[PDB]
Amino acid sequence: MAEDADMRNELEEMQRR
Amino acid sequence: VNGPEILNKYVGESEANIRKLFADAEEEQRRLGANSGLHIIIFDEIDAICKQRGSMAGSTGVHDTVVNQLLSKIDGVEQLNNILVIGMTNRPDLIDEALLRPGRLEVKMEIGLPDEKGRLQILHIHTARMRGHQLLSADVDIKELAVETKNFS
Amino acid sequence: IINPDWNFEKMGIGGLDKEFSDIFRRAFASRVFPPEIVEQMGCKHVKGILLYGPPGCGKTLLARQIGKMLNAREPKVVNGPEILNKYVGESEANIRKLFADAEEEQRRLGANSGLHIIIFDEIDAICKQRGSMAGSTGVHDTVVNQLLSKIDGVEQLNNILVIGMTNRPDLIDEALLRPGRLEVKMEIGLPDEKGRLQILHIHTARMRGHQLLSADVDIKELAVETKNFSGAELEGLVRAAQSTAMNRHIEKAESLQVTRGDFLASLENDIKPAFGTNQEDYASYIMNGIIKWGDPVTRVLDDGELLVQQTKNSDRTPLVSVLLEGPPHSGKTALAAKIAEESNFPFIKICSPDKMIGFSETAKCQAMKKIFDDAYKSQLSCVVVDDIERLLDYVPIGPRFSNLVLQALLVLLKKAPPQGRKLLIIGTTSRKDVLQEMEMLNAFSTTIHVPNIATGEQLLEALELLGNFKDKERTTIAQQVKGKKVWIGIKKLLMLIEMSLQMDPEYRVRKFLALLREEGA
Amino acid sequence: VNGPEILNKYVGESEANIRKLFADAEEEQRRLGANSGLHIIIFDEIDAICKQRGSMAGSTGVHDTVVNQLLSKIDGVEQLNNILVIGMTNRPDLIDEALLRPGRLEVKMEIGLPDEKGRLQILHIHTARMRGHQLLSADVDIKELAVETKNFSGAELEGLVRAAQSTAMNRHIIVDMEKAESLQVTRGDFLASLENDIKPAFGTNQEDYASYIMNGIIKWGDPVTRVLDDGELLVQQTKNSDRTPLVSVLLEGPPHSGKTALAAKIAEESNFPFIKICSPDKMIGFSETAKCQAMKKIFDDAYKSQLSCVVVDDIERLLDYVPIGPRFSNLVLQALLVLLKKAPPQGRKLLIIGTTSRKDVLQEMEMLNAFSTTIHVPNIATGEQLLEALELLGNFKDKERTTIAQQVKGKKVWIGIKKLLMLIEMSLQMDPEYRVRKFLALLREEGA
Ligand SMILES: Nc1ncnc2c1ncn2[C@@H]1O[C@H](COP(=O)(O)OP(=O)(O)OP(=O)(O)O)[C@@H](O)[C@H]1O
Ligand SMILES: Nc1ncnc2c1ncn2[C@@H]1O[C@H](COP(=O)(O)OP(=O)(O)OP(=O)(O)O)[C@@H](O)[C@H]1O
Ligand SMILES: Nc1ncnc2c1ncn2[C@@H]1O[C@H](COP(=O)(O)OP(=O)(O)OP(=O)(O)O)[C@@H](O)[C@H]1O
Repeated sequence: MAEDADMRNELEEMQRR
Repeated sequence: VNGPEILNKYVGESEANIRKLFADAEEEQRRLGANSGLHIIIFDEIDAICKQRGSMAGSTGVHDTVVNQLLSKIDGVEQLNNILVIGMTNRPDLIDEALLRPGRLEVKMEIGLPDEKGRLQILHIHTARMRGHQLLSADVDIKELAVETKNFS
Repeated sequence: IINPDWNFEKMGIGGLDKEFSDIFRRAFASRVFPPEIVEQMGCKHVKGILLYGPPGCGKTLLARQIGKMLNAREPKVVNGPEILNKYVGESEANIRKLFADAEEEQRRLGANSGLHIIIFDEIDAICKQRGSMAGSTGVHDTVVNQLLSKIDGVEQLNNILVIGMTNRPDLIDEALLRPGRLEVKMEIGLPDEKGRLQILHIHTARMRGHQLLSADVDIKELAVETKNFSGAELEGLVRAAQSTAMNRHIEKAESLQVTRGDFLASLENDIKPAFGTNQEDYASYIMNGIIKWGDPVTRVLDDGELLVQQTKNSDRTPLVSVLLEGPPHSGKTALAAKIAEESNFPFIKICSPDKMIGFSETAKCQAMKKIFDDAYKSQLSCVVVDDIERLLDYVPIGPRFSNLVLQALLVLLKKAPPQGRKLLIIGTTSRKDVLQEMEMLNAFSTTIHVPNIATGEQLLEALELLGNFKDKERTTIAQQVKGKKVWIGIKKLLMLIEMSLQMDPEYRVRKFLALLREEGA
Repeated sequence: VNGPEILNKYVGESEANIRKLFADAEEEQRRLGANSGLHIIIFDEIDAICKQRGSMAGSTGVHDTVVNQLLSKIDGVEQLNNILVIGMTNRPDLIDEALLRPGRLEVKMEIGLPDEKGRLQILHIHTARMRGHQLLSADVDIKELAVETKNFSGAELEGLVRAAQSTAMNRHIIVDMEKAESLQVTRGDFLASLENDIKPAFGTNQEDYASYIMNGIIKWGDPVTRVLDDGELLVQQTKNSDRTPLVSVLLEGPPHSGKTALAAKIAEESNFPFIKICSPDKMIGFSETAKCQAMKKIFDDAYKSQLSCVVVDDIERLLDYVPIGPRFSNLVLQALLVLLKKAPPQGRKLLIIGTTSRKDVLQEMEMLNAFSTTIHVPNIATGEQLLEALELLGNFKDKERTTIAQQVKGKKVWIGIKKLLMLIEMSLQMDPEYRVRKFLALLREEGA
């Protein structure tokens, strides 16, 4: 391996109106 | 902390779980500086979390940002007089002298395969619980066990 | 009138009386001035202190002290990364959460404003060179591409100084280091003795004002007897002094009495190792010391003393290079160590094959390079290479060696440190002929032939020295040696002594001499 | 906008902050078509926000593809006129060229380092106020500075200025009080020179020749002049002629002759815009591939200029060379030997030197055939030549000069300087009578 993957992700907003 | 619990796929959570440890003590130090109680921290395996960050062991160590955060945290711009962190290794040489230097960890000790006296005391310990209830008093030479056992750990 | 500093007498510092003055004039003189002359001048304030050095040399202390005790503000401090976060954009946003209390403040107070400060720490983690960062694109690229955009940014905020600190400043981007984003690149380094005693004067002042300390401690001796201590080590020296005193002073049953520090350095300098020299590195390589068997040893170590005195005194030879040839089992390393031990240069790390095993030549040469770069920090030093032919892999047969480590070695022998510094590079080998063949021998400035024991006379007087064999039996070995020649080196001798010794006394010397027949032959 | 300032976590907010930028400028287009107040955008550090779409390594996010929204907005289906947009970047080459094609962004303009005389404008423009309010002496010469700053650019140029005003203050600035004195009459005068020396690094370092030059150059006879003349007659080749934009020299001699030092001498005497010494000192442990890349980068940045010179020291070490058996690294050789005969683009002139202690290794590697010419460095051959050298040095007084001089001329000497220094030194350290005797006795074995 010798593997470094550091990642991010995004949000799906809920409908509260 | 037992080995890594910290390391996470996502960025930044692996430093959040590190500072999670000490934030419990930071607040107490700020509220009571002088007379606060210890928060001891215990790293079971230091070597896996922090290995040398000197662009060695591949690319920048393995995720050396962790050790950056740690040695920034304990000796950082805040005094944080109220903790000692225990660390334990069977592979000491990896660890950065930057971390081992006086004040981040001052004292590096070696524990070694004991001499006859220690190998006696340890046996007497593990046997005293059982003798006190008089289970074995039978012809068991402890000195003979010890001197028979040359190097055992 | 607004002046941000009402008191600093002296703060938590010694040894840096140059560096604090330089940093002060550069980045607090614009601050502390009549405003009228500076707007006549039309100059923009320098911002962007950087501090680069080795560990344990008191950099974050300095930043702490200036920021929080010198001038009136609370500084926002990031500890390593605090920034980085699982979500895109919010990591970057925390940067502007730092700057966004001073940006509007400057916008709506104009030129005059309360100073804001930011102390970064271990900044090399968050920022590194682009294009080489964690793969092709990089994860850490947009935090730095924001940071540069803000510090010299188009808003031209004038009200901050950024204090960074590193142990790896080459990583840091020139784009960030050019003037105005970080103006001052300041080395802080292992202190000279007078600063070193200043450290102790400070950390012992609060112990001295009270009379706990004992009169028998003159810290100038302690300056002499800790050469290279960073000061982070030195506090630890003092700290364990207090601790030993306390343990001397006491289930627990602590006995309540009043206590006095004494003999700290003498007791526990042997305990703690350091970044610089050790006392103890030597006893490994010289276990038996150096016994004088003749004029050769005089010649050799006198040449070594002479040469280190050359380096110490002279100029226009910033480095020197010597090697010690001997036949095998003629101690080269003992002499090479005792030379340094008598030279009393402050920094000695032997570079030896024994502490590097299985290492591929790449990491090998990186290690020796690390040693020499550590040595180039100090004002002068003595570095020992030993067993060169094993340091660089060597075998005669189908002759093989590592080319890379050879070339790195001898360019370093031909290399000069920054001016004013001075060193010698001692080497050893049992053969210099192959070194002539590979044309590194010329690089060595001089050589010393170590002779090997040539005479039963030198042998038997060495045995008077060692005292293993008494005169009665030695009368026989005299009659055996006289008239005959001997080629044996002492490291082999010192095997033969015990190899004979372990027999019974009657056959003792007969085995010894019958054994020595083999090597002299 | 700062570069990433657009970016936000919610999937559509990244683009939805761009449309905020361009909504005004399209709305006034609609309302007033022909003209508008020219809403302009300034991107900053644009390389991060826009880079080529087909690299996701390290991101693991689609948001590398905001760019598609961007350039699909800029020309789009709806042409937008009366907008100006400017990008700013350190790194030009990572941009998707879909927006470098004309009409999204027309101009690729490259601002290089300042020219020598424009640097004067750069200097005087800052010092205007300083002189107008009579905080500048008439002694300082901006031209004396501007020639004395080789690669200073911009902030690096302004750094000595900003520091100089500080050093000038600090005297009048000054314990507990840390008083600021009242005296307002001052100016920094020839402390900008001092700060030019010490305080900033140039950011492109040629300042230090010291590690290469410890003693300057002792002018020890006719040969050194012959060499320096041949060299400065050769340097004119580049500057005069446009059909030999590349010229290549060897310095051939025995070891310990300071060849690589006088190379630096002739470079600084040529006083070119861009000069460099490619050392094996700076590169250690580097495998042959990186050892090629570094050299590659050197020549590549040298081509940027209208001319340059470069020296290569101890090529036999650079391309690792040992007999015992022929052994070396080949890739560096190939690179170097291509680069000698690589002609720069359109008469951007280059000069190259290389140095070796061995020509006999090279003439089979066909390197000096590639070199244009070679010049020999003879080393001191006799007692008179030697005695002139050491009386230029000093560190033998007249009695010692004679004491040597009796018995040298009957003998023939083969010596070089870099050894001679160490000889005089180690012999010198001994006590006074012993000094010359030891120097002599060392020379007995060394020069024979
Ligand atoms: N004048 C001084 N010089 C050096 N060290 C000092 C001095 N005065 C006190 N110290 C001690 O040095 C210790 C370490 O220095 P500092 O707090 O700056 O971190 P540091 O070790 O320099 O960080 P790093 O290891 O990253 O360089 C301090 O905790 C302090 O106890
Ligand atoms: N005055 C002395 N001179 C030289 N050696 C001495 C002297 N006194 C004692 N010795 C012994 O010489 C030994 C030297 O061993 P050394 O480190 O030279 O191995 P070595 O000879 O380099 O190995 P090799 O023969 O493979 O080169 C030491 O163990 C030391 O005890
Ligand atoms: N006329 C001269 N020509 C050449 N060198 C000179 C002259 N006068 C003095 N020197 C000295 O030569 C020294 C540099 O020697 P240097 O080590 O460069 O020789 P070298 O041939 O590079 O050695 P090596 O072959 O081991 O690389 C400088 O200190 C310089 O002062």
